[PDB]
Amino acid sequence: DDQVIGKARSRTLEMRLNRLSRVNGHQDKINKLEKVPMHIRRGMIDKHVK
Amino acid sequence: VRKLKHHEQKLLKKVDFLEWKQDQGHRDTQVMRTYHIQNREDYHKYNRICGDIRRLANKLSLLPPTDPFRRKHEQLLLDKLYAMGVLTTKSKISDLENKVTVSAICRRRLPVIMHRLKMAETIQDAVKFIEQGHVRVGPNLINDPAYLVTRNMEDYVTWVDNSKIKKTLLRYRNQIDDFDFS
Amino acid sequence: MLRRQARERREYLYRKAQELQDSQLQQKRQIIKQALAQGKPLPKELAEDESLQKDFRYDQSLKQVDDEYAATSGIMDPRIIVTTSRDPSTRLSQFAKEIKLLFPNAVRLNRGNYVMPNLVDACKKSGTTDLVVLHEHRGVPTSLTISHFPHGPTAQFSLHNVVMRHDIINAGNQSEVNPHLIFDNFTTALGKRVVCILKHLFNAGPKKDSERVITFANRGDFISVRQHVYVRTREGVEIAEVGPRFEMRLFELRLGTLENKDADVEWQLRRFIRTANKKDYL
Amino acid sequence: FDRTAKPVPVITSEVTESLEDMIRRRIQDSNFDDLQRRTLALSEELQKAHSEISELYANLV
Amino acid sequence: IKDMFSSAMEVARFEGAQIKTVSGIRGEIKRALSKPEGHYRAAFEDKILMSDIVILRSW
Amino acid sequence: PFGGSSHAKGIVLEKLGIESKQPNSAIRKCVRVQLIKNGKKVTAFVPNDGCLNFVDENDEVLLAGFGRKGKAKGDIPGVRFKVVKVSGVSLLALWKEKKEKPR
Amino acid sequence: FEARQRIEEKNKESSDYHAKMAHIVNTINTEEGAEKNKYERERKLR
Repeated sequence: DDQVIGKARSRTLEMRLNRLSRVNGHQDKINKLEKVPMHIRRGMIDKHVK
Repeated sequence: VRKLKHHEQKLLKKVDFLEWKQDQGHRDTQVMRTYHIQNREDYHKYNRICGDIRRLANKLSLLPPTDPFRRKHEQLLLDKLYAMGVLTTKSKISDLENKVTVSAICRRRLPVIMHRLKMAETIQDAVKFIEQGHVRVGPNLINDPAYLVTRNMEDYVTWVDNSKIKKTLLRYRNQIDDFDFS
Repeated sequence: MLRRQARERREYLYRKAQELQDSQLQQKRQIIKQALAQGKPLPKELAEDESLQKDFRYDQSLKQVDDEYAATSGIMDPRIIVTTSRDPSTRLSQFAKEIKLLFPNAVRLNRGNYVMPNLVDACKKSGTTDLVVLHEHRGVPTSLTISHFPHGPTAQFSLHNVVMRHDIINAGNQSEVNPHLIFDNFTTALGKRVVCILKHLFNAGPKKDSERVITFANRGDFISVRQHVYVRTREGVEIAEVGPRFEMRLFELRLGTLENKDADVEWQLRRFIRTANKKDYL
Repeated sequence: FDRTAKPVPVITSEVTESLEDMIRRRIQDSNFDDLQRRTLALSEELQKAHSEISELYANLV
Repeated sequence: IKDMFSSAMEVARFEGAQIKTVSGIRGEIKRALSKPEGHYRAAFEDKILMSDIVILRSW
Repeated sequence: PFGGSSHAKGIVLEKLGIESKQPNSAIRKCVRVQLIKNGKKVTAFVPNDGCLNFVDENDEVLLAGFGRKGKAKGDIPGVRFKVVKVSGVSLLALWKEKKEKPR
Repeated sequence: FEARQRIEEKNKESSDYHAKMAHIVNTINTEEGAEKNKYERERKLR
């Protein structure tokens, strides 16, 4: 934890906080996504699934 | 532009001539209205400064938590900003990110300070009196309404000594003393 | 200068209010830090809360002496002014001289036709850390107030069992060196307030081998203060009493200066309350 | 009847002796309370972060 | 207060003691007086009026 | 509750919390009785501290279940019996001054 | 002298009485609550 730095630090802290809040919180308020329009999110989903 | 009908609206759901999406809520012109500033460039110079403070706060956040360098520099930043006057609490570094705003800088501007100290009665009145040259900061008069007065100079804004404003103020309190030619 | 004092006292009060409103956020950050260190589930409120979780990076970078003394505790040796009530009796003038001798960096002011606004204003402008005002009852001294000046606190004590130094015998004169202090039985929060104000009334950084120790011992809400000079023999320490001795009970603690009289009361000795004679430090 | 005040404590020989014993004990232990003076590589990528952030701080200041 | 006792020796027997009023306010009897014989001074927690009556409960 | 019956005879053994100050309280309305079917002591209310002054000692009371509806502010959770009769006569009649206590 | 004595012994009597009443309340609560909860758990089995 002392020598981790940058985006790795940001994402790992967010992951731990997400884990605890998930264990004791309501699923929707825990995991709401971010707003993206319909054809944009459907195109992203289909590209990733491919 | 005519309050077009129903099928026209469904075919033109996305047109708007007055509000586009780059005019980001018209926040700039709204803040220019709230604190009565004179040009668009002034709002966006303040926005450039707030952007620089916020990227520095983000990089100091990305440094590791128990870092002496991180604690030293974020403390220097919060001290600097509180002494300037922009942020009001010296204790929260998520304020150093979150609550540094163009409105904070724009209300350390000068006619806001006069209006708050009750030298003027509205901010438009304060701008008028500054432009007509009644206000001095320290011993030398200030003619620019866009003067950023810190805390320790908010202790020195006064009326210029030979003004009809000062004469009327004293005369109302029944305390004029023309030996000074106040 | 008075305009600076006004704006700085206003800013201190507003910062006080905000700190007392965000003590809860301090506790919430403690809960998040504890869970992160030894991972337990978070409570429901902090789990749903998104601003606090999002801003726990800066507030993870985040992390005692009093508020009014923190800036200049071990920096400025404090100067105080021991002044009398008004139209002093000669025995009370003697006692004021005793107190001036007891504190180092004290001076003495005969009060005659001085008003309290002019007195406090002049002390502020010239720069004096403390004022000590003494009151009598036909020679016997009965009250003492201490004010810390740049909008600091005032403690009012009533002092009872007074025995002077010139009362005893021609033993000589004091040692006047920067003393050691002893603070016994000061335990509660108000005990910390009183030990703070008296310790900063004294001087800073005494030597390791001084000869005089000044003791404030709390015996059942009566503070007894004495002076003792000490010599370390081969087997045991012998001490010779010196200075006045008196029991001194605190009875109020205001937060303005002693000229204010509408200051925000921090504490006050309740007499005609039902359970007054039970509790200590109340 | 009832009293609304513990009266003031008289000073006695044994009270003085207890205070003298406490003072003797504290001097022998040399335990006082007094106002004391207030005084006054890493890694590659940590040095790189420090450099960029000090340059950016200087510019903002 | 003026009418409870007779002598300053009596008030000195009873001093420092706990009195109340008919009106409810508490107070203590504090010191004997000298020129009248049974009069004393008492400190209350609010301004007593003239219409009232102080009392001392005794067993 | 106490086994078979609805009501249980018992001997008054001692008087818990007689020394309390504030009158008409839970620890003042509580007594302690020993059931004679088992020789087993257990604590039990009486209504009305006056009726506490009725019931005395070694006096053959008859208990019933208490049956609270909702929780109260100062009542003791746990005592589950009240006294109905004292040595053959009923505490309500003794309280309303209909009958007398015979010995 | 008498005032100090009377106040000291009065405070001792008060503190003793509070300790005694809290003791009695706690013993009643724990014992009768244990018996009551065991019987209620047995009756819910029925």
